[PDB]
Amino acid sequence: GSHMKISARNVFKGTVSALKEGAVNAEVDILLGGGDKLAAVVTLESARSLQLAAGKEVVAVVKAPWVLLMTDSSGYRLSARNILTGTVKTIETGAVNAEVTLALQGGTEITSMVTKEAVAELGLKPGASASAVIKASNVILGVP
Amino acid sequence: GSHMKISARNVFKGTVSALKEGAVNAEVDILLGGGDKLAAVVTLESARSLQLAAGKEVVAVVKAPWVLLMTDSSGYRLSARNILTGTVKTIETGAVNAEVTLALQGGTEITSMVTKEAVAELGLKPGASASAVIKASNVILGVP
Amino acid sequence: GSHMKISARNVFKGTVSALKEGAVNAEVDILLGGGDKLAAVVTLESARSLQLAAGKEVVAVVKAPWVLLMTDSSGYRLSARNILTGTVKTIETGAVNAEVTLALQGGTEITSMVTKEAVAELGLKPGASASAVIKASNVILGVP
Repeated sequence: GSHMKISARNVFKGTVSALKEGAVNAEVDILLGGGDKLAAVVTLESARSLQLAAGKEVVAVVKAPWVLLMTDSSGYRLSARNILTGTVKTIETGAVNAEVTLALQGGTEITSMVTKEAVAELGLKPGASASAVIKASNVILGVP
Repeated sequence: GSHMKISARNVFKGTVSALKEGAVNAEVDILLGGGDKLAAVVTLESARSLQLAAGKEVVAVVKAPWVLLMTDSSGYRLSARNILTGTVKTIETGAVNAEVTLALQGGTEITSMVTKEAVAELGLKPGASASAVIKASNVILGVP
Repeated sequence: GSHMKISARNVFKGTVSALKEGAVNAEVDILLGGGDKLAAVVTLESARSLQLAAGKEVVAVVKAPWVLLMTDSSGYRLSARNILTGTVKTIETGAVNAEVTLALQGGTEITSMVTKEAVAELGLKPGASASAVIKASNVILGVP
């Protein structure tokens, strides 16, 4: 009971910087510790029931397998709302998968589960630049 | 052809207890075998084309990597619609991942794929209480 | 910078064959190389900002863990928009997971990450027929 204990490798505390409610869903923009911004999309019902408002503290939860890693966009613009650039800090290889941890500017760490082939193909290595790509619809929000 | 054969570790048969259609999506509340309830969100087009209605039998499909495990909410309320409490029945550890199976009250079993670090950090062990957290948008529905 | 380098095992180039915008989201129908069709659902804001239009070239990105495999629908109709039938080309087993690659008619290959139990239960083997099941909401789009 000292914290929330959840399996997700990424659990970030932040404050809502903007709340944009439409008739079906609500986009919640969150300012995390390091200055990193993350967007989450939740249902209108959740935005009302969780009592979301700009300035309120929230937790954003993202499972590792939901994070994609990108090293070269090659000019492409993507539909996913969150493209967080950082540097590779840790890689731990498994049998077919691997866990990659990136440090974002400001210090936040984000962890992604990708195939060991992707680590190979992307040329990941401690210090290498990469972006974590996360759809806002794959971010779960929590409110104290 | 004796059943539906799909990779998902979780395939549950149930009856629709409530159908709530909006102009874009439809929330389908499903009563599963053990008395467990699961919510799914599908498009309006799917609710019309599948002929959904309260009282009709459906199958809900959830891939293992889409299920988060939580042991202590610490007072937090989450945006995900499904928080199913149960007890740990089986854990099988892999290289970087692990498969955890929970028994819910009533008997339904739910299987989650998490990192082996999460199993360690959460202190999971046969008999330990935990909740499976599943967004309703990550439940696929099937109709005979 | 010769291509987009992203971890996703499935990155397909295609042309938009239909764009259907509603007040919240937009369904984008994509004709891939082999003649295979894939549907993606993106936000209205993304459809406007990416300048989507029928006839324009796009890339569709799907992470391996987001693809389900099905061998026998047994008559069931599912809520997921993409059901792509193909033949198994490659399986590589890990510790608890496995990577399965299917060849679709026309030549496109799709890769799925499933549990090694699912490979066993489905009786997958090179040449076996199977369908990749992908929600349209789990397809990320990119535009040059």
